[PDB]
Amino acid sequence: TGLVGLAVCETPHERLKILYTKILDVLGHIPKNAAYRKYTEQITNEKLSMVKAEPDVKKLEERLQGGQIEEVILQAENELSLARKMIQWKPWEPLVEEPPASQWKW
Amino acid sequence: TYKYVNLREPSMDMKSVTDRAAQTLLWTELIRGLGMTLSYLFREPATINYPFEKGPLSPRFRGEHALRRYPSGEERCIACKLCEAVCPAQAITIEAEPRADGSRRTTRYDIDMTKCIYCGFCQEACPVDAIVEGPNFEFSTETHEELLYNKEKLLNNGDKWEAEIAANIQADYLYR
Amino acid sequence: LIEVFVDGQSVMVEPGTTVLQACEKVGMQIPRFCYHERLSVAGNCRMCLVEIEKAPKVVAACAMPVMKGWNILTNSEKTKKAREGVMEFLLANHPLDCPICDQGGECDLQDQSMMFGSDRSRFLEGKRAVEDKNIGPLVKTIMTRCIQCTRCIRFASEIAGVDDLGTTGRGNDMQVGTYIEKMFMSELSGNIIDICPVGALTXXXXXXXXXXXXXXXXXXXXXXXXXXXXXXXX
Amino acid sequence: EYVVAKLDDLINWARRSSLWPMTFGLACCAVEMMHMAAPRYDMDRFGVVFRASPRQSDVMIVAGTLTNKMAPALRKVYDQMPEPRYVVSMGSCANGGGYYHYSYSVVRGCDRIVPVDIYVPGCPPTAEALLYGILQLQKKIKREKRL
Amino acid sequence: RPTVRPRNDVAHKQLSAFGEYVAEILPKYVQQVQVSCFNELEICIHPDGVIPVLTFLRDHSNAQFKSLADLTAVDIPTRQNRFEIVYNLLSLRFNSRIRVKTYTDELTPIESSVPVYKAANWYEREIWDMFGVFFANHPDLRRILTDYGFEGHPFRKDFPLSGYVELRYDDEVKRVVAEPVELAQEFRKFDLNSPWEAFPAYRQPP
Amino acid sequence: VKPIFSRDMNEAKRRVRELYRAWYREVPNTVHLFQLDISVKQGRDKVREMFKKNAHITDPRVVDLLVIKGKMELEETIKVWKQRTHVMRFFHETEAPRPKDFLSKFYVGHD
Amino acid sequence: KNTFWDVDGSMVPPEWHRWLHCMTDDPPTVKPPTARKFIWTNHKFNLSGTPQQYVPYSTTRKKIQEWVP
Amino acid sequence: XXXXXXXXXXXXXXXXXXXXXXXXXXXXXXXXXXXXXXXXXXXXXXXXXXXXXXCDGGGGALGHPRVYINLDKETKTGTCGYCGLQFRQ
Ligand SMILES: NC(=O)c1ccc[n+]([C@@H]2O[C@H](COP(=O)([O-])OP(=O)(O)OC[C@H]3O[C@@H](n4cnc5c(N)ncnc54)[C@H](OP(=O)(O)O)[C@@H]3O)[C@@H](O)[C@H]2O)c1
Ligand code: SF4
Ligand code: SF4
Ligand code: SF4
Ligand code: SF4
Ligand code: SF4
Ligand code: FES
Ligand SMILES: [Zn+2]
Repeated sequence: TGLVGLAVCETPHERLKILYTKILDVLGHIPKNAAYRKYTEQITNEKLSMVKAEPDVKKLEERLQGGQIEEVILQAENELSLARKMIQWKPWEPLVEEPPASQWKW
Repeated sequence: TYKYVNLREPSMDMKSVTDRAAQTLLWTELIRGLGMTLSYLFREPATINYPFEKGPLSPRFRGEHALRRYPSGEERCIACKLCEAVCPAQAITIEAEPRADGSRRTTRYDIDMTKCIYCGFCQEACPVDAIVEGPNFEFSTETHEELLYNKEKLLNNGDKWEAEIAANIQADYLYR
Repeated sequence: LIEVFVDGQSVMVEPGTTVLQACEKVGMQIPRFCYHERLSVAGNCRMCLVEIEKAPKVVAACAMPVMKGWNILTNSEKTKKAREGVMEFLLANHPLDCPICDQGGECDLQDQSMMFGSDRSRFLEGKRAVEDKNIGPLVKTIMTRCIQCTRCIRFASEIAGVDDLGTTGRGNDMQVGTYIEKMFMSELSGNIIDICPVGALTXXXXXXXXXXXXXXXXXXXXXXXXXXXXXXXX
Repeated sequence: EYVVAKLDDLINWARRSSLWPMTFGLACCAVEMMHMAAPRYDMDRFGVVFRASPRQSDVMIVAGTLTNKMAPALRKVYDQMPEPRYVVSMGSCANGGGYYHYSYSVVRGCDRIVPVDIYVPGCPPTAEALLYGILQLQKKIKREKRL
Repeated sequence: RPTVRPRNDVAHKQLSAFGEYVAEILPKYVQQVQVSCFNELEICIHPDGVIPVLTFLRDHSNAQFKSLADLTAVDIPTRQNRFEIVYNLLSLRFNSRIRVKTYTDELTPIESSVPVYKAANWYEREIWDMFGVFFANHPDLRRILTDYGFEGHPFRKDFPLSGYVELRYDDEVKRVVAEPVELAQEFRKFDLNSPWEAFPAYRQPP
Repeated sequence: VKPIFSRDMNEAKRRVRELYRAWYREVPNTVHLFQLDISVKQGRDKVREMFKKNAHITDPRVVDLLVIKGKMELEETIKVWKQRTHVMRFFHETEAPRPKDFLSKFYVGHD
Repeated sequence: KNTFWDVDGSMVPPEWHRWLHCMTDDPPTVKPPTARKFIWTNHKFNLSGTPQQYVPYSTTRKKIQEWVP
Repeated sequence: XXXXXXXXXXXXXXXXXXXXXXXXXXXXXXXXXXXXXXXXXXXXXXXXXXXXXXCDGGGGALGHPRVYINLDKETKTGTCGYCGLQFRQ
């Protein structure tokens, strides 16, 4: 069995569990008062509970993905890169940038 | 919906491997591909030689422009600048003056064939049905000057096609 | 000055200000046929009908003033049902000249059907036609295209000086003409063609020469006659 | 005297027999130019051969729209052509910019780049009308080199 | 209504949740204005950070967009800030369309979208061609739709439709194709604009 | 500061100097590789008249954009691109060309 | 034209939209051509590069200017 | 009617001492047959019974929008906007 995409369908469990536990710590380094940490954490914790309850079932892969484990692993792989870029460039924690000129209607 | 293009290993063991190898060792499928054109050669070709035979058409077809007139003389074009503004190429130009006394119907009326992308929009926008698109193919010139249509005149010379236009418009009122 | 809210937004207006004059301050133009700039305030069409917050009958914008602090809506449910209806009454006895007609895009009645009036259908059968009225040099007048209003009638009486235009009948036969066969005087009566909303009175010298569509406009002061400024030339 | 007049027509008959056009795929017109290959309306081996080639071809059909980027590109093709060359401006874009025209990029007329002998007015130039362009070309060749 | 209405609003409140969710982060660096109309979402972004907005929506646990496919730009001379580069984004896993806009005048350089999206570099060349907006830290900024000997930027509303260099003669010189000739046929400027306001509620008070 | 562009005031002037050397070396190279056209000496005179029209310098923002454009229209020769003596030619060949005088232009009658 | 060896689609009177391609009924058998005394009685061939062909023409009388002693 | 060589059609001037016209020399210039609107006056006027009459070309098939013409004056017969057809009584 193999996925349709170029990413190889490898039989690996707990691989999703490592990456989802890693990203939670990165979020709790610099932003704390920001809403970015407060909202993303509760989605990841909801997804981690489904992995712990269901043992290698296709129904667990069907939850919020429905394209096997290979597509879900790609969602976790770029999550660490997105969290590190959000930690490096301050945007979520700080808001002080100038407002636009008053015009919008065409 | 899913249909799948991949065969997923047609050969398995012994019998299924040999015939998949036979088509690559010699040819077989190339000889089978040769037979496709072989029967295609015998069946009669659908070919039309233009100076004698003519191709299929329709009751409504757009070609070279020609403006129609009433059965009892009189130019049907009323001069509105209606067809001028709708024209997406801006090929049609119209400047109007009063005709002698009373009547007010046109003076300048040029349709560029250097422009004009052929819509039938000017046929549709016309309330009096002046420009009606006739079944035309024959138009070939030496210059742009000979190609672009002058102040009516050559458009009025569409009388040779107006007999067909009158027949075609009878299939146009209450559309098809 | 008393303030009264129109379409929820509040606008300050004078005590003797008209309803349509108050609407201009809120940046909204009601459908018009009888002028508000210089010509005298008169009814005789009932197009500019607007419904108040608590009123059984709609009042005309030209006649009725605001006076007290009352709410009036321009985009109301009753107003849109009115505006579509009155347009149908105007066009039940209209000669159909639009492609031949001297105006086309410049015509105020032509725009109001597109903007306000009912589009899908118009119930009508058999329209009456009026005989052509006598006119001298300027404005080739056609009585059929006329909607029979009071705009040019008051123009000759007040703005021009010499009165000629009036009423001739009673029903759908009353003409805006002079009734007696006489040519219109010059003075300043050449501007009467520009006043009329319909394509009834339009300059005979530049008739059917160019439509309102495809004409580049430019403003320039006139050389002939002193104290003349701002005149658009196509 | 009589042989001189008759031999001239024999050379003109050689071009009346066969004409090899250039396959320029620079248009929607080019899809109608592919309808010349489509069996229902054919000049294929009646005169037209779809082999084309930049040097061996006698005719070049300028198919539709030409931009200022293709203006030096189509000019050098015309120089590679042999002396008996005929240029057909098939399509309204080729005649003088059917659409666009007043646009910045599209070249008006084609004659500003390459001179045209036969004009075909049609946007979607119907294969029926396209058959005239080749038949008129064959008819236009009447007399060449008297002295 | 049967033929008058296209579709009734039902997903409008569902799409309005996105108008709150991204705004719940609340950056002055990113958010500014959120507009939602006709089953579609529109966001405009402060010039200082465009790349951090594009790294967002890419991946993400709540919404997975990935494809930052189609890229447009708006030319408008009404505002003090001229150009408006508009990103059209599409999701495959989520099935939704969101919009990313820029408000800056951008005659001065703007941050590139090449490190986030691969096909973005080809669209970025078009914006430099037609509009004349330079992208900072861009790999290979080359002319595509413009001519090789073309002056200015072909789309800008400041200059005419015909242009300055457009007509190309051959005439006297044996090989050199002409350029300096400027004259073209007269494009008829239509002054067709209807009296009376077209629609209510769209009217703005002076 | 805002906005960055590339250089600040004095640094922008030396970017033009680096651009001038790169284009000065290409005009002898674009005779044998391209075509003879006019002259090597006359081609170098075309460079000086181009920079005279651009010579104003009030803000580094305007200068920096000219460098990027200068590394494009003058780059249309270095990496070998098709022009066929039609593109990248700046000088008018068929120019009349008109003069600015109240006796020369008024005799022809224009505007 | 006086040609038998070479002939284009310049020939054939008003019948192109009839039995030639579009309509089912034949022009002299079932469906008759309508008379209006406006259409040309004799059919004309293509213009081509030959004399008596198509031409462009001016329309307006222009702005008048006159000077007399 | 024709002036010198070229024939006038729908009110058109040829050339003032041959200056503008030069292209129409080898090739013959076009001319519309009966463009003087002689066929407009050739059609006989129809008698009317009502005060106002509706005009039509030939129903909805032929392009003619409906216009009502008034008949009140005895002198000069009234004609519709689209047709040159006149009505009396
Ligand atoms: N560099 C030089 O050679 C030089 C030096 C000093 C001055 N010039 C002057 O510049 C001019 C150069 O012209 P050119 O020699 O380049 O012209 P050319 O090539 O001889 O071309 C003249 C054309 O006119 C036609 N033609 C001329 N007389 C004709 C006749 N009696 N009957 C029929 N056709 C006729 C010919 O057509 P057919 O071939 O079909 O008959 C020929 O194609 C000369 O007139 C000369 O006075 C030249
Ligand atoms: S062709 Fe029709 S729409 Fe155009 S000016 Fe003539 S009558 Fe009016
Ligand atoms: S067919 Fe289209 S482009 Fe041609 S004249 Fe009519 S409206 Fe214009
Ligand atoms: S008055 Fe106005 S609406 Fe009536 S026919 Fe004339 S242009 Fe059309
Ligand atoms: S001519 Fe015009 S202004 Fe006078 S009454 Fe009639 S519609 Fe009103
Ligand atoms: S003439 Fe029409 S079909 Fe041909 S290239 Fe132009 S737009 Fe396309
Ligand atoms: S517009 Fe107000 S009464 Fe006529
Ligand atoms: Zn009629």
